[PDB]
Amino acid sequence: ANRMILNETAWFGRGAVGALTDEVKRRGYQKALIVTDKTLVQCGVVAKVTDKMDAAGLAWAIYDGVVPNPTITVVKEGLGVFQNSGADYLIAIGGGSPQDTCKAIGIISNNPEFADVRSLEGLSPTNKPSVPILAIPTTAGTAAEVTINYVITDEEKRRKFVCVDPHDIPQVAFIDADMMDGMPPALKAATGVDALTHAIEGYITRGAWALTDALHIKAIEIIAGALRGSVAGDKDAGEEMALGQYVAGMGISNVGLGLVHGMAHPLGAFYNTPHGVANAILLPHVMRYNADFTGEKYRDIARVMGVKVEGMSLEEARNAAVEAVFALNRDVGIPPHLRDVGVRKEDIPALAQAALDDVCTGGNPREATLEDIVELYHTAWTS
Amino acid sequence: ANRMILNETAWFGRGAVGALTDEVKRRGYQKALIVTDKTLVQCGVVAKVTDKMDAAGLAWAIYDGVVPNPTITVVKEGLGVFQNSGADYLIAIGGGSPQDTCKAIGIISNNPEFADVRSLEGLSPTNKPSVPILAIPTTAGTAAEVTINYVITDEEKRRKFVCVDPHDIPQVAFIDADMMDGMPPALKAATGVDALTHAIEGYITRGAWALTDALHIKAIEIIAGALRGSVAGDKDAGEEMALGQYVAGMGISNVGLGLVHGMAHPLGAFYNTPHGVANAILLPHVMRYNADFTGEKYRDIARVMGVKVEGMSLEEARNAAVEAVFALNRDVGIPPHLRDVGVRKEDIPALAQAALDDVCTGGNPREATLEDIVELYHTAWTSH
Ligand SMILES: NC(=O)c1ccc[n+]([C@@H]2O[C@H](COP(=O)([O-])OP(=O)(O)OC[C@H]3O[C@@H](n4cnc5c(N)ncnc54)[C@H](O)[C@@H]3O)[C@@H](O)[C@H]2O)c1
Ligand SMILES: NC(=O)c1ccc[n+]([C@@H]2O[C@H](COP(=O)([O-])OP(=O)(O)OC[C@H]3O[C@@H](n4cnc5c(N)ncnc54)[C@H](O)[C@@H]3O)[C@@H](O)[C@H]2O)c1
Ligand SMILES: [Fe+3]
Ligand SMILES: [Fe+3]
Repeated sequence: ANRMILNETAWFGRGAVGALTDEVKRRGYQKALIVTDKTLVQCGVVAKVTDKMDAAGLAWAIYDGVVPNPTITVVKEGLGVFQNSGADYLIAIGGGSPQDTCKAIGIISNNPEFADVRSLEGLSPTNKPSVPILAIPTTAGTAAEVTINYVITDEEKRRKFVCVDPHDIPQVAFIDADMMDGMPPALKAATGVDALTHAIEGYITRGAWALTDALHIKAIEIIAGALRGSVAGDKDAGEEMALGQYVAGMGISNVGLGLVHGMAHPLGAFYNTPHGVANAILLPHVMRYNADFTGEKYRDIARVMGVKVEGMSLEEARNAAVEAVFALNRDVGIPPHLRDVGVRKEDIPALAQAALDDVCTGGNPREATLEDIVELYHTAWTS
Repeated sequence: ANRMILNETAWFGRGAVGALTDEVKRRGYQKALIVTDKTLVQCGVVAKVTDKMDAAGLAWAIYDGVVPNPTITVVKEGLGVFQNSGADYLIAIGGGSPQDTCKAIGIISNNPEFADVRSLEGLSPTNKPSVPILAIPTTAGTAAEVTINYVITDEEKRRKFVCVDPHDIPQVAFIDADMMDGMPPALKAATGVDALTHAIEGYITRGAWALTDALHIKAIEIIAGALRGSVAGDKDAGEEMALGQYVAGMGISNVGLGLVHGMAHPLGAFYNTPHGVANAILLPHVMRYNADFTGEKYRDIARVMGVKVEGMSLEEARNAAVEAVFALNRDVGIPPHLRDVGVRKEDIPALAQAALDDVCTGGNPREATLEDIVELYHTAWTSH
């Protein structure tokens, strides 16, 4: 049988964070720790929430110590701030980095033997649900509000590790494009292609089945339709991206991903490469590698990305799907090669061994060898 | 903004009930009350679950008093059994009637001021979540496992009332076609067109938006593709129907339905008409009534039901969608007329007023008058 974990409650649309104070009052929670980053405080995005909480008389404290590719240090520090705050629930405001940090804090707070953080890697055998989490994404996006995953960086071991735990699922998600509009174009582009990567990898993952296929192909259609418009600053395209990125995530932790995420994680660990940029550069090269192991699915991908697939052979349609992703990457300004973003050619064997051992790689529809992953890094590294 | 309430955890596929014992152990629950009906005991469907619970050493008691179109009396009886069982959680085994009874028991147990049951109608002002519910559907189906609704019959007032409450959402749903295979063909057919009705009414409902449109149009495609095979006893078609009926429910309480459910409820209240059969007979007639107020959506319905809509006018595509539903009803043996299931012509004005006031009717894309609903009942009743 196939398991689906989803948010029991989610609010969608501009103004969705307007539902938060009523959700808190109905659940009887007394005090939030807001888990976020310094940028979202400074840009006034956190105030969009705390102004409503103040008006409603709801107490909060803040941890804004999250940094991109959050580390064991960031988690332990946040846990300390949570313990001292007296908070009884968590509000995650931000992209994947604050949402994942918030998941780690909420899990460890109710499962304190996991305070080393490393021991959470894999299918975390936690006895207790997380401290309740209300999740508010500000990127479009990681879908961290709806997955059972969180990704922590072990700086000492120079690796990203994935923690997979039904106990971390947020109680309520608020998917509000008002919270996302401040993303600079380059961040809309990067997080948008991360969302497309979730949807494409989830569509073709080894565990794919009818329900996740339906969700993923819809998310591909929405994201391919909206991303150029959103990067260009269109408000309605931004709301479409907010939905598309969430739908993309409804499959991620339920069926899995593949070698794009597998190969992106080591770049984040080695260089602190933004997750979305790493995925975007790798995506079309890994799609080419996987093409002949995906049955009819690249014809579907090409079709919903606006390719006229009628009369194409399956091999032509597969090529067309890859070219449609190359074209989207060029149009939204993703750097074309890994060498552009400071990846070192001599690190490729170490990156390739890290990618081969990454949990995401196991979902890849083609069984990757060390040599295959080395060649893929080389293909993505330079013209 | 649009709210979606869904199951936090759901298991899908043949053998999904195999996940139940590990779910109970993980949540630390001590003793189940199983809420079900006598048919499911007799046919050995309940034993498919209790044998697994017995094997895993999990304690259970049973209330098997549920009847179709469950009454206030059935809710109070089941509540008494729950109170005296020492159970700390609920397992709903059955179609909409057991799943709705189970929601009522679970809500009233943690909100004991609603023991009169009538006080739950509408947006139930409950303060506490239901006793935790693990939902196992045996029809395909009402999708009661994933909605926040439950429908109770007030025998004294001869009416069905809808209770709407986020507090009633089951914690886990187990959607297992092994639990559904034993439905008689006529019940597969009726519950299957009820599922199609949820998907079609949900697709065209006034509150429809992008996410529910995507889910509903997929559910229509799955159900239209699978229902003939499932009724005929095809194993894979049965598994497809188990998924399609669930997806068809992901909008029932999230966006709403319309006049098919609005007109079906009074038939249940007046005659004890099976919910599925009532909806199946009404569906194509109400679709015809609604057609010109549904934008492009019947072209989408016609397309996923196998109609070649290329070069069709919008009205040709609408007529083809309606014809495809009439054809499916004939093809799985739904009775053609309300007269065939004992609906009385002289009751139509009373049925029409009840339908006009039904909560479901508010979602209908065409604004229905009493006179419109009287005429629709006549169209669905007549052998002409
Ligand atoms: N299943 C999961 O939980 C999951 C899935 C995908 C990725 N991830 C993880 O998520 C992380 C990446 O998250 P991300 O891509 O959302 O970025 P992020 O959270 O790392 O943020 C990137 C930068 O964008 C800024 N930013 C975010 N929202 C902004 C806004 N609205 N306006 C202005 N600036 C804004 C942040 O302050 C930060 O400087 C990685 O660690 C990745 O591994 C986890
Ligand atoms: N959102 C909701 O909660 C929701 C949605 C739609 C309908 N409903 C309600 O659900 C009820 C109808 O439920 P239903 O259509 O599933 O039917 P049901 O539960 O009323 O059952 C109908 C008959 O089928 C039998 N049966 C069920 N499963 C069987 C199986 N596997 N094998 C053999 N016999 C089986 C039952 O014993 C009964 O005799 C109505 O009261 C309706 O209002 C509620
Ligand atoms: Fe990602
Ligand atoms: Fe129904």
